[PDB]
Amino acid sequence: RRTCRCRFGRCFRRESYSGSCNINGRIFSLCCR
Repeated sequence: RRTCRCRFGRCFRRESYSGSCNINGRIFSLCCR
C-alpha cells in the first residue's frame, strides 16, 4: 500500500483494488501498490 493510483487497464496482483477512477469519461482502475 505504498502508492494508490488510477491506471488504464488492469492492475498488478499485489496492487489492492481501492476503487474506481473516472477521468474525462473513461474509467481507470484505482489500485494501491
